[PDB]
Amino acid sequence: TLNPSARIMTFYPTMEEFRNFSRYIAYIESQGAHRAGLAKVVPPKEWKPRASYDDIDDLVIPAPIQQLVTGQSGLFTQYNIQKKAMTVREFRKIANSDKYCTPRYSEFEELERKYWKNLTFNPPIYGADVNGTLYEKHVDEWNIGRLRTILDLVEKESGITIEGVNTPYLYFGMWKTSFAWHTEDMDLYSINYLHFGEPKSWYSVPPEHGKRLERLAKGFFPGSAQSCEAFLRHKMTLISPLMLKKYGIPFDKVTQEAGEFMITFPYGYHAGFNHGFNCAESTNFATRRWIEYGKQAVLCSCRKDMVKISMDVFVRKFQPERYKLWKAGKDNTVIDHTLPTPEAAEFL
Amino acid sequence: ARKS
Ligand SMILES: O=C(O)CNC(=O)C(=O)O
Ligand SMILES: [Cl-]
Ligand code: NI
Ligand SMILES: [Zn+2]
Repeated sequence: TLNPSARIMTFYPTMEEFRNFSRYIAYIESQGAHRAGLAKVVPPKEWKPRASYDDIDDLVIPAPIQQLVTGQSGLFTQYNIQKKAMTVREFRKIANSDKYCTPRYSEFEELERKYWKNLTFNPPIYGADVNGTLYEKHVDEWNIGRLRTILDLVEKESGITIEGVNTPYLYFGMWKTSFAWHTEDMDLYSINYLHFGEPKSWYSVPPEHGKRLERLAKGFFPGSAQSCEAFLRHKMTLISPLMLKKYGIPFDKVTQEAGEFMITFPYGYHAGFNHGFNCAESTNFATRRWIEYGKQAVLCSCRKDMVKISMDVFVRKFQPERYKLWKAGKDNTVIDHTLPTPEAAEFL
Repeated sequence: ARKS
């Protein structure tokens, strides 16, 4: 098959390939990129989303989060504390500060070792979930603010705006700030652009193994699992690569550098950390292939106002011949995680 | 409802 090793792939589009976003996503799926659950896309050298990052010092981070982490033997739970609002300027000064700055290191493996060794000490501040875009109005290629995929149907046909899902979010990171193991809301795709600063490292589990990771997590955290089946959607659970390896969960790792895109795929579990002060922009998107994942997604029961997207409009428009069955609860379709989105047909 |  295409990428039978399910290893994270990197792509280097020309400007002409880069211009149509949905089409290029269909292309990288025709190359098997989706099997890893994560892919890197390096934009053309000529392309920039913004001329300068030195005029954003006045941007407000309304709800910075201090990340407290408790655990041992590769298994941790992360607790957020909302701090008072601060500007990018203040944040940047705390991030580049000596008590929170990146430690000295040679190779990525050393930094990774220090991350997993020091995870629970000196809790950092994450500049997370900031509504906004650092793109300039005029940039029409891979603009995270408007990607023009079928996810837009939630807005255009239904008038529903879900912040960070069909709208962009900014993330100002510092060393050791983390994102816990999760798939996207409604098992959507996500896109992530690192605007500037130090790298972001990522771990990914192939969608075809996602259930193995869930059973693993349920084993380690039975109480959490008993309270909510989808408790990983709480984005509190950290699990080291050593534990993944010990229990035989296939995974891959990759480091994203400023100027690079990461794409996560439906039901791709991923987690990671920031190397130092940086800024990333992201949102969710969809393709036709997502619709079945959306229909099957297991959602958090226990919490108030979690993201729940009505699938009705999608089934109605793109699967009319299955709509009656689906409404009746009789749609028994089984997802094959290896298959590319239909749109890939012309490349295959 | 939003992302968190
Ligand atoms: O940037 C972060 O903190 C984590 N990003 C994601 O999980 C994503 O883009 O899908
Ligand atoms: Cl537990
Ligand atoms: Ni994510
Ligand atoms: Zn829950």
